[PDB]
Formats: sequence, C-alpha cells, structure tokens
Amino acid sequence: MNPPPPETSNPNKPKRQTNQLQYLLRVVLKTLWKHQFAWPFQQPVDAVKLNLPDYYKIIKTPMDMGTIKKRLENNYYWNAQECIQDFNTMFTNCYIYNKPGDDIVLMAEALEKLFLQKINELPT
Ligand SMILES: O=C1CCCN1Cc1cc(Cl)c2cccnc2c1O
Repeated sequence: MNPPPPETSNPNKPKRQTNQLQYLLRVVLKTLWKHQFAWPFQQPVDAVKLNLPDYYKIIKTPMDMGTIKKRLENNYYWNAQECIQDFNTMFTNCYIYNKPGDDIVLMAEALEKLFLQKINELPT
C-alpha cells in the first residue's frame, strides 16, 4: 500500500495569508514547478507505481510539491517558515532514501539550489 497522502487541509489548524506565503506560491513554487527536474516531486511518491516497496518503510514524513501547492492554495500554513520547512523535508527525504550522486539526487540538488536562491529575499 501507499499510505494516505499528507493533509492539505485541517479545520483544527488556523489559516493565514501573508505577503511571504503569497510569494512562495506565485513565485517560488510556480517557478520550481516548471523546472525540467521538477516532475518526480510534483506529487506524493507512488511507491506502488514506481516499485519502491521500501520507500515508506524508510521515509516517515513524506512531502512533495503537489502537497505544498495544495496547502498554499488552501492557506493551510500560518507563516512562510512552515512552508519552507515542508520544502526542506521534501529535499531531505530524497537524500535519505537515495545515495549521493544518484540521478534523482542530482535533480533534488538542482531544485534545492534554485529554491534557496528564490527564498534569499522574500517580500516584506
Ligand atoms: O526520492 C524521491 C524524490 C522524489 C521522487 N523520489 C522517489 C524516486 C523516484 C524515482 Cl522515478 C526514482 C527513479 C530511480 C531511482 N530512484 C527513484 C526514486 O527514489
């Protein structure tokens, strides 16, 4: 089985919209989305389809840009740092499950550098 995907809404959790969260969606996520290396990260890891049956035996806090996009569109986050933490979880998961120099890791590392450049300055 794949596990249930991470939540993209939670009525118990307070919502917020900030200039910085708007920028993470309009500029950061939407630019990374178009990168040629973004496709493995645009949805939860489908362990069944991809025949990685040990993925969720290893990765206990999964995250992906499809989930982040939905969360941003939902105003699920309280602040930009919560969203940035999801991006970092997504990258770290890929480095945990895979090995240095792997093709998928080279893709994550290219996205991560672009992500870091984009968040170097956020709006006020
Ligand atoms: O780790 C991550 C980060 C986002 C996707 N993903 C899982 C994944 C997907 C694919 Cl197509 C792989 C292909 C070859 C080797 N490894 C793979 C892999 O580990």
